[PDB]
Amino acid sequence: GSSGSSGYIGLVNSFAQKKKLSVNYEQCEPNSELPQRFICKCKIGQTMYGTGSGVTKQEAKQLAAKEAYQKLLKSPPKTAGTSGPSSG
Repeated sequence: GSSGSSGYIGLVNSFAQKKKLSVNYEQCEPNSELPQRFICKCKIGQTMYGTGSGVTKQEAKQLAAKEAYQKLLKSPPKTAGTSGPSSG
């Protein structure tokens, strides 16, 4: 394959869960009748991270993540701090 053994498309999905975050995918259609292109915006906790756009929803939603990923690596979720014997 290419662009990673699996890709970022999934990175986010697993990323959010790890950071007990909330990932959402909004689907908005282009006012203009044609052409017809699906769009999916990835929002993490009511926050705009990435936005994918393609001929099909899937293709869109997918890419969306790719953007959300890099966005995290640059600007992660400002957290206070984790601490506890629950796990070490």
